Amino acid sequence: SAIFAERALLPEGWARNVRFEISADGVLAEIRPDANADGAERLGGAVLPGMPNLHSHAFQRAMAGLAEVAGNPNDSFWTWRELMYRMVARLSPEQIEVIACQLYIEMLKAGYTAVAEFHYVHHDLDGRSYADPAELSLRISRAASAAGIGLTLLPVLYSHAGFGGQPASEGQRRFINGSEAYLELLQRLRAPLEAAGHSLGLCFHSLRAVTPQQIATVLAAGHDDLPVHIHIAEQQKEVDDCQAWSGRRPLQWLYENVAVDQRWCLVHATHADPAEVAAMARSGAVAGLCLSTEANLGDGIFPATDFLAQGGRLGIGSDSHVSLSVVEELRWLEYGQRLRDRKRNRLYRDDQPMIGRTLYDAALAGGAQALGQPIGSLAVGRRADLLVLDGNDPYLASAEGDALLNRWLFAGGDRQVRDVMVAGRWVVRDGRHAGEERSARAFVQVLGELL
Amino acid sequence: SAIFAERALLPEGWARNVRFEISADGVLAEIRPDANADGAERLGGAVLPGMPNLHSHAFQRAMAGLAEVAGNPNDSFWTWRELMYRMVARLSPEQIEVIACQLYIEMLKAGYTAVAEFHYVHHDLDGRSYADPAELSLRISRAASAAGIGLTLLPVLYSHAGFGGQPASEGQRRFINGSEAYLELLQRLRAPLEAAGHSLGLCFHSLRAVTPQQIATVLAAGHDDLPVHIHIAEQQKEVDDCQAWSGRRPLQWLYENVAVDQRWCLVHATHADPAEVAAMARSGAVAGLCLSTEANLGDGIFPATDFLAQGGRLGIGSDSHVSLSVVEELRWLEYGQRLRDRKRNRLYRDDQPMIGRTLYDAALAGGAQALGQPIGSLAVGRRADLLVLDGNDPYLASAEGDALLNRWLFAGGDRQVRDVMVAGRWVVRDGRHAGEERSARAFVQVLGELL
Ligand SMILES: N=CN[C@@H](CC(=O)O)C(=O)O
Ligand SMILES: N=CN[C@@H](CC(=O)O)C(=O)O
Ligand SMILES: [Hg+2]
Ligand SMILES: [Hg+2]
Ligand SMILES: [Hg+2]
Ligand SMILES: [Hg+2]
Ligand SMILES: [Hg+2]
Ligand SMILES: [Hg+2]
Ligand SMILES: [Zn+2]
Ligand SMILES: [Zn+2]
Repeated sequence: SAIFAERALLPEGWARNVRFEISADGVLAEIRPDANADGAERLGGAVLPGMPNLHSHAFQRAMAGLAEVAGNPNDSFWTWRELMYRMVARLSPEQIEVIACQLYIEMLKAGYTAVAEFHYVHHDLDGRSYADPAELSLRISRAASAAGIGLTLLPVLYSHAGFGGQPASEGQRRFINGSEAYLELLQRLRAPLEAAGHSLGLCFHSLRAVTPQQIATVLAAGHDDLPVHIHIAEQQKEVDDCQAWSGRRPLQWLYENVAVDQRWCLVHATHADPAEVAAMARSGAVAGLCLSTEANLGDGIFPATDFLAQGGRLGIGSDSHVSLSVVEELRWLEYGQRLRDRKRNRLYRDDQPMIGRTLYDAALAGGAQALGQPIGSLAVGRRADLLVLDGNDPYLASAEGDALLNRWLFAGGDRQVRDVMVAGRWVVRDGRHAGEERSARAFVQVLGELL
Repeated sequence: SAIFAERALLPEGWARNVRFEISADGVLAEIRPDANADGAERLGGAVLPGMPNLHSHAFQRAMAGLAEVAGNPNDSFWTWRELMYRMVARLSPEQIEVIACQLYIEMLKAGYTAVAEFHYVHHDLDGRSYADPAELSLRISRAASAAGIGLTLLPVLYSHAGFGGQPASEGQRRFINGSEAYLELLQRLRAPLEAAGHSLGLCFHSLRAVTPQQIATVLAAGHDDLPVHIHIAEQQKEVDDCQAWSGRRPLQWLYENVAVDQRWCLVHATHADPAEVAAMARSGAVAGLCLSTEANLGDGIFPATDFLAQGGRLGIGSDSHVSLSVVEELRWLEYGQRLRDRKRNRLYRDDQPMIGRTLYDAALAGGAQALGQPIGSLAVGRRADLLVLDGNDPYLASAEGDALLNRWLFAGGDRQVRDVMVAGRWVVRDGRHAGEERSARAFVQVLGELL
């Protein structure tokens, strides 16, 4: 197949009259700027690479917005987490699949073309395994396929309630595997994910949930071809407990004990001191920034300006899914730095003064790296994952190049995304998804069941 | 005419099956819950009072998002302001009217049903008065009428470049009036605004732009019934300069020298120290918080939790119009408090633990007070300004009462606003405004002329 764009953001920058040839397997096979359409499909607006979503817990969308009730004068991340635990205790395999389908459809409409599902709900209601231990992982994969979104599934190793190998709590019963069972599940998933065109990654929930011994064991188990994700340094309490148990801060500890490199996505990394920021940047690991969730949970503001200045790599994740908006995450990534510094125009490069373009370039690259997928740019030999903005929008139509990105990211919104393609397949057209009605009906029923 | 809502937010709380009778003048004549439809038009979702927007500079929407380019390593409010001055120097009366109409249509679609236009663009390109001195004020009124939005026009007294009566800069030439001309403008405006069903307020740009004698003179002129608005304490430099000229901070100074009370809207008030916060709350003045613009400009975070705890009244304004979203302003008012305190659930009342409802209640009340209009409440005698949320949305349909406000404000977005009524007239239906097409055509042409 082929498509033709009056305007498109290519790796070398904005181009005009670009004809893209797309192979039968959904890969960009030829890209010719300043070309004739030559039989290709007419696109309706500015074309951008699709945005990877590098961190998701799908089921949490079912409770999004419901935890905004003061139950204490100092409501915490930890009281939120207990409510989340109560939600997860109720979910059937069928409900998990329905929620994921709805969520991924909404992600696609926002311009997220691929997702890293940080998946820790493994077992049945009593913590006992399913007949097929991969049951819930397979539901996630089936949901991604139905929506048509790219997927890196990250089954999560979760074993403990806290540092020192503290026994798992009752509320964590559905998450729990030892190292051996986890490595089995991981190996078991390779074939079905591959058959669906999906990717896999290694994942430790956090330094609270797994022991140093388990990390060492898993990293030595021969899955060197996979990304590695972990929640780290999100909350001050984790920092304090790490110090108590190890004499180090969380990121400091990880870097001292593990060969962190480009395979790694460090989710949140919120409490990173200057030495930790520098170590992250040196290593080439990707900071997984989840701006809307971090604000919602009162985590704090990441030192993004310091990190970026030193060549840090980052991407964005919707995480608890209170927000599903590429616009919101990038806008408030920048705005948070502005509020902290009380200055404007914080996140730019030495070779790129445009804020919107800086943010988009950064999150594309980091997102692609964290997912371990051939995405994040419109280049020959990368997958045909793209967005088409509204060519009829007066702001976008009057803008050119990087100014168009500024209008969208800082003055516009989600509904400026009109059409979306993933793996060379049209999955959103005129803001609508072919499965949205069926999904909404199933989803509203599930929401009722969960009350 | 009559409308019927299965769910509606009334002054006493959520109600069911409410029949509204609206008189010919757009005033709520009868409201009764637990009623039958009886030929009244059945509405398509949850009904809320429309949200007043208490602070706007219409023309700024034309440059929204365009000032996101790093020029300096420490770009500031002041370098932004210079770019804004360059934009304003080019605007014709026709262009101003076109931008205002487009903006107001977008406000309506977002759920803003009335706007306070803090209007300081008065004169021609060379600073000379128009044949009718009120020309540009009239363009604003005409635009609000065309869009169908409620309007409190705040013509702005602007006379100086800084404290001490510093002569106006060349860049400020279009804004400038002495006290005599300003007081004449107010009188000229009374009849046409009344004829259009619009309101009027007194307005000082800031303590930088007018002198203490000018303030006293204007306040002694007998317009004792009008709202009084002022930008105050937005930036540190204003605080420092006020201290240098008066030995006080800006808010401290105002409260020491002027009888501030319930008529007043203090826009931004960002740099309010604890004594200043207390005096604001005691006075019953409305804090005009413009969250998206304050973040965009790097102003900082208002002490909203301290203010609210003391009975403070607030409303929201879109200001520079980088964002036109009731959702975004209320959401990030709360999230800003969460990021600062590193805690959740910050803005609630002793009698209302629901965060969304607290925010909505507050901004409705402060917004109505600040505009001086009989709005912000679905009660008999108040104007029929309302929005209808999407009853087909699965998140909203599965929720009830205050939980529905939480889903919308914290998990949803603008797209969930479907129908909007102002003065008993439908101005948005199923997300569409009748003037949108003509408006966008004219607006895109203006955007081209401004480049
Ligand atoms: N935002 C954090 N969420 C985490 C909580 C945790 O780290 O325990 C989670 O979903 O597992
Ligand atoms: N956000 C601030 N804007 C103000 C600037 C000022 O106070 O000089 C204004 O548009 O007049
Ligand atoms: Hg499904
Ligand atoms: Hg589905
Ligand atoms: Hg540790
Ligand atoms: Hg107009
Ligand atoms: Hg118009
Ligand atoms: Hg002063
Ligand atoms: Zn997470
Ligand atoms: Zn303003």
